[PDB]
Amino acid sequence: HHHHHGSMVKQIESKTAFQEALDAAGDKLVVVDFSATWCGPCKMIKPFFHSLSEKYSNVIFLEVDVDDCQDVASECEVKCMPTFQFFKKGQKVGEFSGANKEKLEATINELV
Amino acid sequence: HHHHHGSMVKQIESKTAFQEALDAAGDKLVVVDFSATWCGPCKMIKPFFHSLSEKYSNVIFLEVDVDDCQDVASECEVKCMPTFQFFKKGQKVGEFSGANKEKLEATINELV
Amino acid sequence: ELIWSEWVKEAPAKEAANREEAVQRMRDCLKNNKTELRLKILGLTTIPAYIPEQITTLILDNNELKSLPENLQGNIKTLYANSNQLTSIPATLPDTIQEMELSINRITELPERLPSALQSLDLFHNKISCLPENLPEELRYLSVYDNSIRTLPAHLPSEITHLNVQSNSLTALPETLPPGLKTLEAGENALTSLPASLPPELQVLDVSKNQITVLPETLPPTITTLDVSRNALTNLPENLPAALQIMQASRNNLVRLPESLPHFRGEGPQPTRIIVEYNPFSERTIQNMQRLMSSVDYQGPRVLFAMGDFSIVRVTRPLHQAVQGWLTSLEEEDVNQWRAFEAEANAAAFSGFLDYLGDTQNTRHPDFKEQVSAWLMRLAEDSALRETVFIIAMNATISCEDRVTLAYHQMQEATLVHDAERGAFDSHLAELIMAGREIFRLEQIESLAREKVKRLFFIDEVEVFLGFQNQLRESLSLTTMTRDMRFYNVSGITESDLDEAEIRIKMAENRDFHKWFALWGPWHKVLERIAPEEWREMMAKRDECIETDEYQSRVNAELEDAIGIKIMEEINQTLFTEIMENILLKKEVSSLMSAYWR
Amino acid sequence: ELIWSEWVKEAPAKEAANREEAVQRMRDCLKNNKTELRLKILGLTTIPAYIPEQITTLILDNNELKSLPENLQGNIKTLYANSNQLTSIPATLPDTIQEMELSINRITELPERLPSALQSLDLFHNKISCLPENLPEELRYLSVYDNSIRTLPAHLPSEITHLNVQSNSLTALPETLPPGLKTLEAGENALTSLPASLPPELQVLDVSKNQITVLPETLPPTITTLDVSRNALTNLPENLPAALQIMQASRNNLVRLPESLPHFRGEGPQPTRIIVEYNPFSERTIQNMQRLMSSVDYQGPRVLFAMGDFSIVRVTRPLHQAVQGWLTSLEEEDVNQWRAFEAEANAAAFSGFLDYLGDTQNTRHPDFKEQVSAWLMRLAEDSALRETVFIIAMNATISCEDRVTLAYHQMQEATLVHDAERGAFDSHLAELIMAGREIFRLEQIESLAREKVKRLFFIDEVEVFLGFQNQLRESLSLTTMTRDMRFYNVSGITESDLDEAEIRIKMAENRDFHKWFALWGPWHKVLERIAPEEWREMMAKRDECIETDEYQSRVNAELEDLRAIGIKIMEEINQTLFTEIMENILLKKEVSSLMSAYW
Repeated sequence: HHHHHGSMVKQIESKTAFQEALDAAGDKLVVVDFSATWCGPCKMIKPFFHSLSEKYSNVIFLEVDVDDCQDVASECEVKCMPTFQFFKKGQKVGEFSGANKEKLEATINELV
Repeated sequence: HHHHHGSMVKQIESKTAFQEALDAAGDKLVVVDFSATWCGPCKMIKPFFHSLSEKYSNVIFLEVDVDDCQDVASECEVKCMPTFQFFKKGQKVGEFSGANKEKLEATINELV
Repeated sequence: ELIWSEWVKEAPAKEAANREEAVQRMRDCLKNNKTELRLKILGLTTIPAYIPEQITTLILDNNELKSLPENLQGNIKTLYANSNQLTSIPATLPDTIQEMELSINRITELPERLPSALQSLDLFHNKISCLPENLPEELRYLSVYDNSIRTLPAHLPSEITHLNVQSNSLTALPETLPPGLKTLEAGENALTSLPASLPPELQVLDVSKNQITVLPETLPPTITTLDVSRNALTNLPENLPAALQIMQASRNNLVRLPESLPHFRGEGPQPTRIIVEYNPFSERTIQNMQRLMSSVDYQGPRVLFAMGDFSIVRVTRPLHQAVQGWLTSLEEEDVNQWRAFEAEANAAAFSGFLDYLGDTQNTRHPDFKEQVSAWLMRLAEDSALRETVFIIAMNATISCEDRVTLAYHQMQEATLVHDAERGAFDSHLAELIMAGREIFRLEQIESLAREKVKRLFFIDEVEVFLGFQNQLRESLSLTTMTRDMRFYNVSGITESDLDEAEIRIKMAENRDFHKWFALWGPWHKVLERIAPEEWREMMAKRDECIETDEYQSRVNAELEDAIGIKIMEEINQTLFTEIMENILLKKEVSSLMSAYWR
Repeated sequence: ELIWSEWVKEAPAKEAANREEAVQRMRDCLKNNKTELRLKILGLTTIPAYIPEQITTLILDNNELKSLPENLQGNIKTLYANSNQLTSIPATLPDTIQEMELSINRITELPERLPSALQSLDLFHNKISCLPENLPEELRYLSVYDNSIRTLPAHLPSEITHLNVQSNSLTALPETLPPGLKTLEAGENALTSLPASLPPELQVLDVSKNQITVLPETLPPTITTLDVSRNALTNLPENLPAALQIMQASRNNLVRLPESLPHFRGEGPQPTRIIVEYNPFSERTIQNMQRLMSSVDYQGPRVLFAMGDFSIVRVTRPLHQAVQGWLTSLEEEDVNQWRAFEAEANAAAFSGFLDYLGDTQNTRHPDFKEQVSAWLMRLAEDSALRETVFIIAMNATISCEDRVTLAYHQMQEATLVHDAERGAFDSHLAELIMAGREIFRLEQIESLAREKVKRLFFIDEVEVFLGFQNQLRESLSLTTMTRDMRFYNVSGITESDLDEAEIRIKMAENRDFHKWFALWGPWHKVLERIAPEEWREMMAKRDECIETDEYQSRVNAELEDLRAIGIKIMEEINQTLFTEIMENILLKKEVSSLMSAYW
């Protein structure tokens, strides 16, 4: 009955709420995106990031805005953008930057 | 505590033992090398293939020589070599051929 | 002014009426002279409309909005909308809006109300029935992702350079789209074929992940990159774009490479790479192209069959397993018989024969597969012929592995050997000599096919042999012993070759068929069957010609200028030309050797 | 005799009856002419020393041979032997063996005088600890993967075109390697430096997963592919190989890449690409190099920071986090005060100042980080100085674009200002003059660093400043306001730079400093304390000489003949006032001799 087209990638705002999103996962892997609404090279990977979400439904897809979350980007040490980050449990695992659809999809498989 | 030298790669001699080996794996992954003696490109990725056996203690490493085991070579549709094939639960997952160290290691983590 | 606007537009007062959080950032955007409006995660239901003058860019992401605000009344050059429910686009749009964003909507159709201001407009993840017949001539970027479009209009904005479509269920293209377009993406569309004329400035073409038969021959040379991966392509185009840099044609059904990759000059400073993986290629193509790569003088493109280095392995399949390659539908009862035939001598030779024969492009055609299946069907029963078929498969592989087409011809000829010995010819010479001239013709075809290979790289010799045979079925009177078979191509045969093929074979049949027929061959089996005594007399005479008085007269003149076998093969040859011409006249059928054609 | 001595092999009679399976293939290859003896997976502990001369390829693999059979003879060109539990090889091997493979074995050491005609020797996954001095010169391929070798011998066959040592336990490499070497693989070793002398024909050099800090400037021009990934590389060579094609320099500690990447040279058909992922770069470096590659006028090498197209983001982290980057000491008490310091205005400006200051290479140095840490503790308690440095940091953001150096100087100068307001300088005018001389020299240095940074792509303006300050500590007598610090590099400062900077500043002090002192500065704050009377009558001497002087009408009538400038006239007489007042108090004490030429 409940079938919203609103994908499965998930928006975040409150920093504290963001931390609770990592405990809501538990053992299943998540993917964090840091994007801006003015970033050129990020526009080419933004729609695609979502496309992946529904495919790899096993993992959680979190989208973070740098401008609307100055505390988040500073805490996770964002510099290059678009920057993607993955988490299982807690602890870093891996991160990387740049506009690349291949590297993004391959990394999810490389981990899970 | 027991420990033995050498790689974890198991050399096969019979198709009956080849089929037996992949049944005694369970949930684990099985990567099979298809190399020979006279082949050049096989030698380029040969030492690196054994090094992945010592690193990845989760998956099973098998090497099947084409020349003396042509019954298995035609069974798994070998057409060029070195060819790496990956099996889990007695079923083929991914197929890859060519002397590329990067693709081999990346394909392993892709599955596990 | 604007104070009276929203304060009384907070009057709707829906639940979670925190629109005051918006006005707490609305004025602050005007206080600090900002042109950027950040409106996000409101827990929204409905939005104030009038607001505001002099704000270039406003962001509306993560909303639970229902539709656009009425009568916006504001100067805006950039509008971003995401992750909310929308009917469509209100016509009320100012001519100042240069770019828009709509990436998650429940939209359904085209408003086709032009700001004329727009240059960038994407429509990701929101179904639309079709596309506007005429969009503003200022549009430069158009993205249509994850939707369902049936047809594209005949005229899009003449200066669109970037067009992205990944919508499900789009099947074919307008032949003409605007020429200036240089980048196009069309994947996940389940397409069928491409237009013959593309934009003469197109440099990027992406048609991956959709099912295409054959790409058009004529393409704009401006194309530098081409992604045709995950298709059902059979033959890559002969004339590739001149400026081609990187081409990826993996996950397809390629058997052989286009012939016209001899020197393919690559304009590109970087070498031209053609990536073709997971395609059922023939051994001939892999062997030739890779060997062609080993040559330093090779200036053609880069064909990457596998990454990176590799070596071809020639593994011989078991007999019965190679049979199912020709027998698609069959019962285990057939398998148990073929596995039993594997025990006999010259077994593996025929097993490799079926593989090499079936490792081409045209010999995988269903109708030719039917003919071979029917031929294999008789063999299961026959037994007697298989032994002769297996022994000619062994003699053909010991000399050169390439000679697989000659063996196939000598296997069909083997059928007329047993029948001629099984007494299948009740003095029906006039009927068998016709099969007699055809085999002679097919022998000349093989002679033409052997010399045709020497100027080609990827085409197999069998592809050429069947090409001449099938095409010259009507011009060479190949009525019997040959079933017509439609092929996917001419197998690299020029029209001028056919003219040469007709004349040469016709003349060869008129000149030395009398000499040739006597020597061929199964007729001997018939000849032994019809006149054993005259056979023996000419055989005894042959035995009495071993002690020839002038036998030494030939030998002594050879040693000065083992050896006496050639002359021996010449003497008895003339003896078989005489026994023929004699017995053939007895049945009133010396008429038939005659002459034929012109 | 071969038939006898092979069925004789059944006379030792071990448990394995598969010994006869080998003699079966031994006879089959004689009649069928296989030209090769293929036998493995058998389980054979030993083999005869006699093989038929017809054979030329001998294969022993994946069955235990506890040791070698002494003196094999015949006509073997290639001998393969892997995955066996072997201990040693003999010195009596056929001198016709051209290729020999030994993988997954247990060889502890290599004997002497191996077959001369040997071109290829494979020794992967063994236990070789030492390598022989003189191996046969016909060797063209040597591989010792997974082999614990401490150090390689200085002499080598000099005809090897492919040497692989990628294994374990290498401290360094000899400076005398085979001149005919084109490929070297020394990955996964624990070396820290590369020899200045390398084969002049070398094309492929892989030194990944090591501990190299600096690549030698004398690198072979024939090198096309260089892999220095997974290292501790601080900088990159100014002189890259002439025929360089690709350089994999990821997973390193680069902060700024060399200034010697302009145009460079495309000696190769493929555009030279340098991959430098996962390195803590400076924002100035990433920006300027990206701005280079963005412009089509660029003709240099393509530097890859990401995969991957990107856009640099400017985000200011909270100040309580920005301060911990300078001081290593972690305590709950200290951090709490910095949050209270973050409450007041212009705190975000100073928070961004600290990050942009420590975003270079030379400012990450522990010796420089130590004094900054001390300077932060000075602001941690002195509430007055902490307030004025935030104002300075605030003005740094507005002033043009990138002036972090001058901002750092103003707040360091502001320390003397607050020392004068409280009155640390009383009758120590003789002592503050020397302090005034040093700060004056630093301003001259700052002006020199501005002129220098304009011709520098990635060298920060701070490093040029701190360079000139440290390199001229002895020459310009920077005893105070400067600590003896060691820097990783001179920051592009040449010999001619120091020789010129020295002379210019000295002459700038013999003529300008007298006036300079008067306009300065914190000294004034002493004048209103050490001589309040003269400071009041001076203020009453400027408004007295501005009411109706003759210089106004002389200029006002001169301006119209040419075409709020009265303030520009006001400052012209103020400087003359500060000069007169200074000389009066100077003669009051014995400090008047101090503002002599000095240099």
